[PDB]
Amino acid sequence: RDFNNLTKGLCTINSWHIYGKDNAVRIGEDSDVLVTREPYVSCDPDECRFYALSQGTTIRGKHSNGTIHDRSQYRALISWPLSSPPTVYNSRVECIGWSSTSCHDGKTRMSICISGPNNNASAVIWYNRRPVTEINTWARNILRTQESECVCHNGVCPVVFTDGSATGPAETRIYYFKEGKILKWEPLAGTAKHIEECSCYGERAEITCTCRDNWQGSNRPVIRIDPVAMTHTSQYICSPVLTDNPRPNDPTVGKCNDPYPGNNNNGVKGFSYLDGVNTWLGRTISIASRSGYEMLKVPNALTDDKSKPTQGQTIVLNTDWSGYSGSFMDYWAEGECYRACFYVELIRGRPKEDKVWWTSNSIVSMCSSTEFLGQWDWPDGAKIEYFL
Amino acid sequence: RDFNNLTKGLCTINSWHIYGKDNAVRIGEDSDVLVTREPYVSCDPDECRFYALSQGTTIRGKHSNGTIHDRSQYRALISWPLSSPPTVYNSRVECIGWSSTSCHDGKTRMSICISGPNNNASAVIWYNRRPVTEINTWARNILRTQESECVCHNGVCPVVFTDGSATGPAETRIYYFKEGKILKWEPLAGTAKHIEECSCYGERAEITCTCRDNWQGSNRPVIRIDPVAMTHTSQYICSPVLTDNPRPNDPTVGKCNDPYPGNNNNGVKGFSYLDGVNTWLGRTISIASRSGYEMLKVPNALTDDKSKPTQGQTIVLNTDWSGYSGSFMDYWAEGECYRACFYVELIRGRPKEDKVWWTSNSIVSMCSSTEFLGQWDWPDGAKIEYFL
Amino acid sequence: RDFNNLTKGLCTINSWHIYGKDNAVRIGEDSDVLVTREPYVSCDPDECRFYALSQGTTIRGKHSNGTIHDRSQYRALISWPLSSPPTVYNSRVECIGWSSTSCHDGKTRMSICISGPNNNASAVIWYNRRPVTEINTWARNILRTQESECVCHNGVCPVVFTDGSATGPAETRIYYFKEGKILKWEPLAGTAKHIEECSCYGERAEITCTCRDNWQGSNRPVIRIDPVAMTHTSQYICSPVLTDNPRPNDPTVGKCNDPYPGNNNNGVKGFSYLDGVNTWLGRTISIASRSGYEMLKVPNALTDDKSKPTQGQTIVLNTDWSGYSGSFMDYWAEGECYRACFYVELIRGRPKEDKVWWTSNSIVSMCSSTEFLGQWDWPDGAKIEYFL
Amino acid sequence: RDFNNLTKGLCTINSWHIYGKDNAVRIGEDSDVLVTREPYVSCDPDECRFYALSQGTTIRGKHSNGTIHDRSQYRALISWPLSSPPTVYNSRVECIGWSSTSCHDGKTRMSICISGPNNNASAVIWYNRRPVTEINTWARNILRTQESECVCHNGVCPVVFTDGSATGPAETRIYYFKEGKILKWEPLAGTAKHIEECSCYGERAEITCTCRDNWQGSNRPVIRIDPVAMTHTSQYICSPVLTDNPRPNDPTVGKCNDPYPGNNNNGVKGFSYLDGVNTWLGRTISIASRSGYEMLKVPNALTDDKSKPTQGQTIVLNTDWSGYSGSFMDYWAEGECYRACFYVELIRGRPKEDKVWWTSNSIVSMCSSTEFLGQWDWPDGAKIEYFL
Ligand SMILES: *[C@@H]1O[C@H](CO)[C@@H](O[C@@H]2O[C@H](CO)[C@@H](O[C@@H]3O[C@H](CO)[C@@H](O)[C@H](O[C@H]4O[C@H](CO)[C@@H](O)[C@H](O)[C@@H]4O[C@H]4O[C@H](CO)[C@@H](O)[C@H](O)[C@@H]4O[C@H]4O[C@H](CO)[C@@H](O)[C@H](O)[C@@H]4O)[C@@H]3O)[C@H](O)[C@H]2NC(C)=O)[C@H](O)[C@H]1NC(C)=O
Ligand SMILES: *[C@@H]1O[C@H](CO)[C@@H](O[C@@H]2O[C@H](CO)[C@@H](O[C@@H]3O[C@H](CO)[C@@H](O)[C@H](O[C@H]4O[C@H](CO)[C@@H](O)[C@H](O)[C@@H]4O[C@H]4O[C@H](CO)[C@@H](O)[C@H](O)[C@@H]4O[C@H]4O[C@H](CO)[C@@H](O)[C@H](O)[C@@H]4O)[C@@H]3O)[C@H](O)[C@H]2NC(C)=O)[C@H](O)[C@H]1NC(C)=O
Ligand SMILES: *[C@@H]1O[C@H](CO)[C@@H](O[C@@H]2O[C@H](CO)[C@@H](O[C@@H]3O[C@H](CO)[C@@H](O)[C@H](O[C@H]4O[C@H](CO)[C@@H](O)[C@H](O)[C@@H]4O[C@H]4O[C@H](CO)[C@@H](O)[C@H](O)[C@@H]4O[C@H]4O[C@H](CO)[C@@H](O)[C@H](O)[C@@H]4O)[C@@H]3O)[C@H](O)[C@H]2NC(C)=O)[C@H](O)[C@H]1NC(C)=O
Ligand SMILES: *[C@@H]1O[C@H](CO)[C@@H](O[C@@H]2O[C@H](CO)[C@@H](O[C@@H]3O[C@H](CO)[C@@H](O)[C@H](O[C@H]4O[C@H](CO)[C@@H](O)[C@H](O)[C@@H]4O[C@H]4O[C@H](CO)[C@@H](O)[C@H](O)[C@@H]4O[C@H]4O[C@H](CO)[C@@H](O)[C@H](O)[C@@H]4O)[C@@H]3O)[C@H](O)[C@H]2NC(C)=O)[C@H](O)[C@H]1NC(C)=O
Ligand SMILES: CC(=O)N[C@H]1[C@H]([C@H](O)[C@H](O)CO)OC(C(=O)O)=C[C@@H]1NC(=N)N
Ligand SMILES: CC(=O)N[C@H]1[C@H]([C@H](O)[C@H](O)CO)OC(C(=O)O)=C[C@@H]1NC(=N)N
Ligand SMILES: CC(=O)N[C@H]1[C@H]([C@H](O)[C@H](O)CO)OC(C(=O)O)=C[C@@H]1NC(=N)N
Ligand SMILES: CC(=O)N[C@H]1[C@H]([C@H](O)[C@H](O)CO)OC(C(=O)O)=C[C@@H]1NC(=N)N
Ligand SMILES: *[C@@H]1O[C@H](CO)[C@@H](O)[C@H](O)[C@H]1NC(C)=O
Ligand SMILES: *[C@@H]1O[C@H](CO)[C@@H](O)[C@H](O)[C@H]1NC(C)=O
Ligand SMILES: *[C@@H]1O[C@H](CO)[C@@H](O)[C@H](O)[C@H]1NC(C)=O
Ligand SMILES: *[C@@H]1O[C@H](CO)[C@@H](O)[C@H](O)[C@H]1NC(C)=O
Ligand SMILES: *[C@@H]1O[C@H](CO)[C@@H](O)[C@H](O)[C@H]1NC(C)=O
Ligand SMILES: *[C@@H]1O[C@H](CO)[C@@H](O)[C@H](O)[C@H]1NC(C)=O
Ligand SMILES: *[C@@H]1O[C@H](CO)[C@@H](O)[C@H](O)[C@H]1NC(C)=O
Ligand SMILES: *[C@@H]1O[C@H](CO)[C@@H](O)[C@H](O)[C@H]1NC(C)=O
Ligand SMILES: [Ca+2]
Ligand SMILES: [Ca+2]
Ligand SMILES: [Ca+2]
Ligand SMILES: [Ca+2]
Repeated sequence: RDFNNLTKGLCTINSWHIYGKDNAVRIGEDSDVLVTREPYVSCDPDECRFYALSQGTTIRGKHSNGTIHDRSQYRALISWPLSSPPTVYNSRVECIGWSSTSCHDGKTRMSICISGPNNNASAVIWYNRRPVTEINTWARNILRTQESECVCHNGVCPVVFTDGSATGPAETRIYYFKEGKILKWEPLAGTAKHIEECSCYGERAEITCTCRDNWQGSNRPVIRIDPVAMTHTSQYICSPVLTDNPRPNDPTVGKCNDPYPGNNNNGVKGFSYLDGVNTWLGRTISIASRSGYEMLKVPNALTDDKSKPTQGQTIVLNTDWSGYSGSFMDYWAEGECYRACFYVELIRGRPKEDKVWWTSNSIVSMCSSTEFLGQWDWPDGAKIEYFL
Repeated sequence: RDFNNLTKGLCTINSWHIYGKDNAVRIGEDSDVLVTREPYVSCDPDECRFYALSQGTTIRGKHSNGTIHDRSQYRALISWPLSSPPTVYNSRVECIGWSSTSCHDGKTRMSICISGPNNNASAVIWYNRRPVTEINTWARNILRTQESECVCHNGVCPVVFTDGSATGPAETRIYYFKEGKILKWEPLAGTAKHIEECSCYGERAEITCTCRDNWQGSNRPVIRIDPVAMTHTSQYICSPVLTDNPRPNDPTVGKCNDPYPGNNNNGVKGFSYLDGVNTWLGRTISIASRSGYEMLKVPNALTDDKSKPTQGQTIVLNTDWSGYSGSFMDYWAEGECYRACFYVELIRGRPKEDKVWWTSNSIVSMCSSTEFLGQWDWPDGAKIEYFL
Repeated sequence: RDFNNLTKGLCTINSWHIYGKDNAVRIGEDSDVLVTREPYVSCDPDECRFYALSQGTTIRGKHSNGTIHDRSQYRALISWPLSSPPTVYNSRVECIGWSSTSCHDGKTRMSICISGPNNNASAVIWYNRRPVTEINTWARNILRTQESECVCHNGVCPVVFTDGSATGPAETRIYYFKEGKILKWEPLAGTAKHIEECSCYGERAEITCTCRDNWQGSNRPVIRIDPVAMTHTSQYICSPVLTDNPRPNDPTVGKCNDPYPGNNNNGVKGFSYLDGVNTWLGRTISIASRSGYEMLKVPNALTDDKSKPTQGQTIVLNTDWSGYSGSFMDYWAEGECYRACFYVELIRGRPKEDKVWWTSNSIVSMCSSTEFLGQWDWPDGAKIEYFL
Repeated sequence: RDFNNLTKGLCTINSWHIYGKDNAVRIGEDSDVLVTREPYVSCDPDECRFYALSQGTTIRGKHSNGTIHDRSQYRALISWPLSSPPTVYNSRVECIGWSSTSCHDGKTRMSICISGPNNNASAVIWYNRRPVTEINTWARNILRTQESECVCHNGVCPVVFTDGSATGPAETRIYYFKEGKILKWEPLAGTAKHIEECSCYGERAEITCTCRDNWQGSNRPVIRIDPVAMTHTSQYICSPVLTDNPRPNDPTVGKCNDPYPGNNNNGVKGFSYLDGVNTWLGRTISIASRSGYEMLKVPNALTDDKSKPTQGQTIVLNTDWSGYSGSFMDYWAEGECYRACFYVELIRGRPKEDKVWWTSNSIVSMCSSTEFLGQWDWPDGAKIEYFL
């Protein structure tokens, strides 16, 4: 109908309830399930779907060998029904590429896929399932984007791109699209030193993204965007509760405008909901690998450099593999407020489980509840020995 | 369009005709069929679908090993087209959980799934395919529900929940939902001592549920609900024709307000249509196991403590496995009256057929006819030896 | 919209062109294709679909063993997209049964399935995908019907049923349904001695059915129905070109009101288009088995007891297996006349190819052309050796 | 709604971006993917789909043996969702045949399939998924058509057919269809000596087709059609940049009205966009086999007999297999101009890779961009050794 506007604030998050789980690897042991990674969830006004970057082969197929690799001509952004596994027969291809983002503006959906060699990549913006705009690499070093949904307000959908070094200063740009066309783009501003894979959500006409500083920060950079004025700023989450991975152990005081040192040249896509005392951070339990997953309520984490957890919820036990995580919300649900949601990618295979030659994942997603619900852990559930 | 109202009475049931049969296990021997249990049937104004609790694996898949277990993070309520098998590719996930119920109110469908650890479970109510309300465990002992469809009248859909001991007194509540929100809830009232897995239907603005007394009764408890006043009462079916399983042999006189003794701490979900002389009871033929299935016309079974069968129909021969059974009706069919229907779960595998390591089922469903139709038996049809 | 009326006459048939072919057995050698038999084609106002009686198992599945049998609790009438194979995932179940018919009346579709033991079978009439009417066996000896589409005119859809002996006089009835309800039924009238599996079509407010006299005729009985007056009559096709199978060799003069002797207690479902000089008969090439298939133009075959072919078209070579054949037309196609069509069931497996333990089929269908098109043969295409 | 009219001109082509890729062979190694060849892409006003000629078997199925053959009764024109593989379960059959074309006129789609023996073939024209017109062979020697989409203007859709010798003069006709009926047909006019498999596109009320001279030309014939006047003419592309295969090496000067000699009795379907200086030609890199694929900007290639490349883009490396290629455009996309697109068939198996007994393909498609995007190569991606 008309363009969606971010007119509501976030609901109070007292706990998280189970939303969707596909059990892809369990089912894929004996079904035609596509090998994937970098999944996410995104909603249309009438349906919410699972999304991911396919590797162009099934798990049981011989071409699954070598799927640990990130970029190839055989990947594609695919979407499929909520909680179903990504199968060959029920998956819909959005575009061809090894990095992506996608969001509905209220009228129709925009999907962006980046493909190419490392030094000659390009993004093609699709709108209403047709290619509309193309952007060539500007720093000639792996043009990349969010790997989770973008957000729109009155037709304008900002998207964060990064091109250049992953272990040094790079060139990040914020593009403001409307109906697939570029209205404007800015270079990154603020105090963030490195930006990659931003996880965004919107409320009260403002868009907040929690990204990944791959170069030096263990605390996460944040970009706040004003989609009306088409401007932005960046900083780091102040809290000592560090959320990247790998990372040092938590200190007693954090850093607001500088990366917290400890781990270099590595990280993981993550997210957070920054809403005053209604603030929740997600993170792997392990400080060394993508293992376990928990949510921690850290009041004023964004601005308080000494803030520590007041409540928490374990999503995946530390004995189980996790991976990327990002944010999404059903902006078309009924209600007085936006219910915060998130997904966790559960990676199986290489590099950790090297008895198999593939790398894939399943998905688990939760949304917030105003009740204080009991918790359960949500592992992938596949027994790797069954694949030998 | 508008909320459905239970304005009709039941059609005269002179016999039962075949409605749907999926042959899931036969087909699943060489197809990507999901392992399930606790199935049921539910109608929307334009289509009737099969429902069940998936185990998150196919029958032929290696993860089918251990599917005898009731609760895990890999189960989900799924629905699929009438008489098709529950396949990986044609199944739609309604919600994540190991216990459920679901019903259409005329405008849209409400689905409820309960998940969690035994002592920290929670129910999340979905309406129009979006989560709306959440309820945390109140007795911290396996919060559970119907495992068959609920029923609505002018927007109000009562649902019976039980939390607490399965072998002792528990806390049963009747929740009255409207558009996924809680209007009110009551503690169980009346003479029923234990309630579990209620099978409900509605007619002339009243909802009747035939449940399971797992603790001590071999006769079934009944809950009658008034969805307008939002009140209820309970008692037991008076008839000496006992319908739980396992159970003692039929006596000459039954009990109206007390459980009929004989078997303790066990049972099976079942149902009945209580309509004066137009009363039919369903039951396993075997008094010891979930074997065989028959329908018996027992006039005034609800109030006559000496009532015995006047007519009958064998659905499944005693040499064949049966299982859960419940009620449903197409409230949107044309006609002067509601045609009574029911389904029978046909369990294959463990614990009875222990040569295989899995437990699954197929479904058979019948609806009433005013004609006196000839009978046939409807077994699962799978030869277990084919799975070794 | 409104009920369809048979207001047109048949187009001139100068030859036949290929309409649909599913190659089910070829594809089913390595795909989840259901085992079937007794297929047919039927159109809705917006789509034409393939129909058949499933055996409730795939061809490669172990339960395919024994599918030569006609009646069991595992059969169901299924429909699927034109020219696709009947797969587990794309097939829609219309009803449960081992004998059927189905037709669209312009508003919605009626499907009838008969199930039961030989001496206690029953038909349940579905309309708009809901059961509406049920009919119990009247002669207690395999209640059976058309096995191809029925035809409607202004809401009235006659259907021919037969109950009783297949090798002696039986009780045939013509039921006139409207919206799934019985308006009236008649006992068979005219000179036909035995009727089974009628293949019907309609034109200019009259319905013609070419059936099978299993008892003694090698010439086919014909039933002409007036759907307005709801009356009918029957006779045999006069032509010496015999069309049942098995059958004696063609004589020089046929029989109009008596069965032509030669073969007893056997036959095959077939059809014909009887339209004065625009008359075409279909038949197996072999007089001994269901092998080969050809169409022969035999002017005035219905009334001329000496009529012989004036033109012909080979559909399946005598070295290839054929089987049942029946008529259907797209009554909703644009145009001044109804284009005659037909399908041929291509049976593979038992009893002829006994190296395999199953029996299944694929389908080929053609429609008429006013051009004189070149001919090609259309075999099943599967190599049985590939299934050992 | 209404018939589409070719009112726009072509967008400026500065480079090509990736549009769709199905990775059919990679996925088909362990999925129910149909064996195909002769693919193409065609758009409806609301969706663009992949099309191809099925061989009626899956790649892994035993019937894939011998699929190198061109014509059989088991082929069919099938369509499926963009970038998905052609699977047994998601493919839609358009018609039965071993040669085809198809296009949407704005209101509905016309599909044409030719089937038959070499000396008695026939084309049946389908419109709105119903057969409407039939044309019998005129030269009795493999009646054949485009093997890529046709184009319409105000309801009129010209289609080029060829019947007769492939190594000598043949009879080519241009049929002008409207709603599936023949308005008129012409014999080939102009200087082209042999025409086969025309690849067409339209702009500013004119339709241009780049075909294949199988008899003697290494330069391609071109047919320009005026769909309003229903007339046409033909010539050869003047440029010395030869685009058929096999072919001699490029000369310094080409031929405008004669075939350029060098290779006899062979070729490959190809295409070009002829638009003054905005002219791009596609061709295999290899002059000997269907290997590699590149696009070359050759200003005024159609009329300048000395024109040479000014820019280029490699699509498939010469070390990778290619095959047929053709044109298509989304005439229903928003915008001021028509964005040129094309597809490349990537043949795997026989005759080049003879370790397997089958022949199939996958598809890659690109559309033009006004940006100068970086290039990447797009191979099939399957490792043949995995099929042994
Ligand atoms: C029924 O359901 C309800 C709902 O779930 C259950 O109640 C919930 O129970 C939770 C578990 O106790 C409880 O969560 C905890 O809440 C406290 C705040 O009250 C929070 O501090 C906890 O978080 C710390 O502890 C966990 C381990 O338990 C750590 O993994 C987590 O990261 C937090 O500790 C780490 O970070 C802190 C901040 O920097 C450090 O101070 C601390 O030393 C520790 O640091 C180390 O570990 C880090 C991670 O490995 C590492 O990075 C760092 O470098 C150090 O090495 C936790 O969230 C819920 O609040 C509670 N919910 C409610 C409503 O009550 C109930 O029990 C269930 N019933 C039953 C029977 O189970
Ligand atoms: C063509 O089709 C028609 C339609 O189906 C056929 O006619 C039908 O035929 C049915 C079979 O005879 C007939 O059903 C029977 O009807 C009588 C009432 O008239 C009913 O009592 C029968 O039910 C008892 O018998 C069956 C065994 O046959 C038991 O399984 C059942 O539970 C009933 O008996 C048990 O419960 C009773 C009540 O307490 C006890 O009195 C009795 O002793 C017995 O108890 C033991 O068994 C129990 C179960 O194991 C156990 O719990 C208990 O503790 C004891 O150990 C049955 O329903 C239909 O009424 C009839 N329909 C019509 C319209 O006529 C026709 O025959 C078909 N034609 C052909 C050739 O087959
Ligand atoms: C390009 O395409 C066109 C279009 O197809 C081709 O032209 C067509 O060619 C057809 C083949 O010649 C031709 O069909 C024939 O037409 C004649 C009438 O003109 C018709 O009689 C033929 O039918 C008899 O013959 C076939 C065997 O060829 C039999 O199978 C068939 O049943 C008919 O014969 C049997 O029945 C008769 C009637 O009772 C008996 O008189 C006769 O003896 C025979 O009886 C025995 O066989 C029976 C079946 O086994 C058995 O029951 C009985 O008891 C006896 O044992 C046939 O239809 C088309 O008419 C013609 N079409 C046109 C428009 O011209 C053209 O050739 C193609 N080009 C090339 C190069 O192939
Ligand atoms: C990042 O991305 C951009 C965009 O892709 C990259 O820039 C592009 O780079 C391309 C590669 O250099 C460049 O394409 C070339 O452009 C020139 C015109 O400037 C064009 O002539 C080239 O085409 C010839 O060369 C290729 C081999 O490289 C041949 O395969 C091709 O057919 C052309 O040569 C043949 O035909 C000519 C005409 O007849 C003959 O003169 C010539 O001798 C040769 O003939 C032989 O080969 C034929 C084919 O086998 C055979 O039939 C014949 O008989 C003879 O045997 C080519 O298209 C793009 O123009 C350029 N794009 C832009 C916007 O700049 C950039 O490099 C990327 N960055 C990095 C680091 O890679
Ligand atoms: C464009 C690209 O390849 N992005 C990478 C990403 C990247 O390596 C880091 O952010 C550092 O630059 O890391 C990872 C990762 O698992 O850490 C997966 C992403 N894979 C894919 N998006 N395909
Ligand atoms: C919540 C739960 O696990 N319910 C159980 C149910 C339960 O054990 C009895 O009612 C006694 O409490 O029994 C059975 C059963 O087969 O008897 C299956 C149900 N399984 C599932 N709903 N998953
Ligand atoms: C109801 C029934 O079983 N009908 C039979 C039919 C029947 O045997 C003859 O007409 C003689 O009565 O023959 C055959 C047959 O192949 O000849 C298949 C049918 N199979 C099925 N409809 N399932
Ligand atoms: C009708 C027909 O069979 N056309 C052939 C085509 C033909 O051989 C040449 O154009 C010369 O006539 O060549 C080829 C080919 O790969 O070269 C495939 C086509 N295959 C199919 N369309 N099925
Ligand atoms: C969003 O706001 C604009 C005006 O700012 C309005 O045109 C549009 O309709 C609004 N969207 C919705 C969904 O109401
Ligand atoms: C996978 O590929 C590697 C590298 O090509 C090879 O060594 C290994 O054996 C392969 N594993 C399997 C299961 O094919
Ligand atoms: C149900 O009853 C209410 C009034 O009690 C009415 O608003 C509603 O439309 C009725 N439902 C239907 C389907 O007529
Ligand atoms: C199933 O699992 C059990 C317990 O882990 C094991 O003993 C058994 O061998 C397994 N059966 C199969 C067929 O894998
Ligand atoms: C069929 O005829 C009846 C009147 O005899 C009419 O009501 C109906 O609309 C007609 N059907 C169509 C499709 O026109
Ligand atoms: C099929 O079943 C028969 C009879 O039960 C048996 O003899 C035969 O061996 C079976 N064939 C196969 C392939 O299982
Ligand atoms: C195409 O042109 C004709 C008149 O020449 C017009 O009737 C038709 O509507 C036009 N098509 C569109 C899509 O506007
Ligand atoms: C394929 O068929 C040929 C010819 O019939 C035969 O020689 C060859 O062995 C077959 N190949 C396979 C893999 O079946
Ligand atoms: Ca980092
Ligand atoms: Ca009990
Ligand atoms: Ca006969
Ligand atoms: Ca050539």
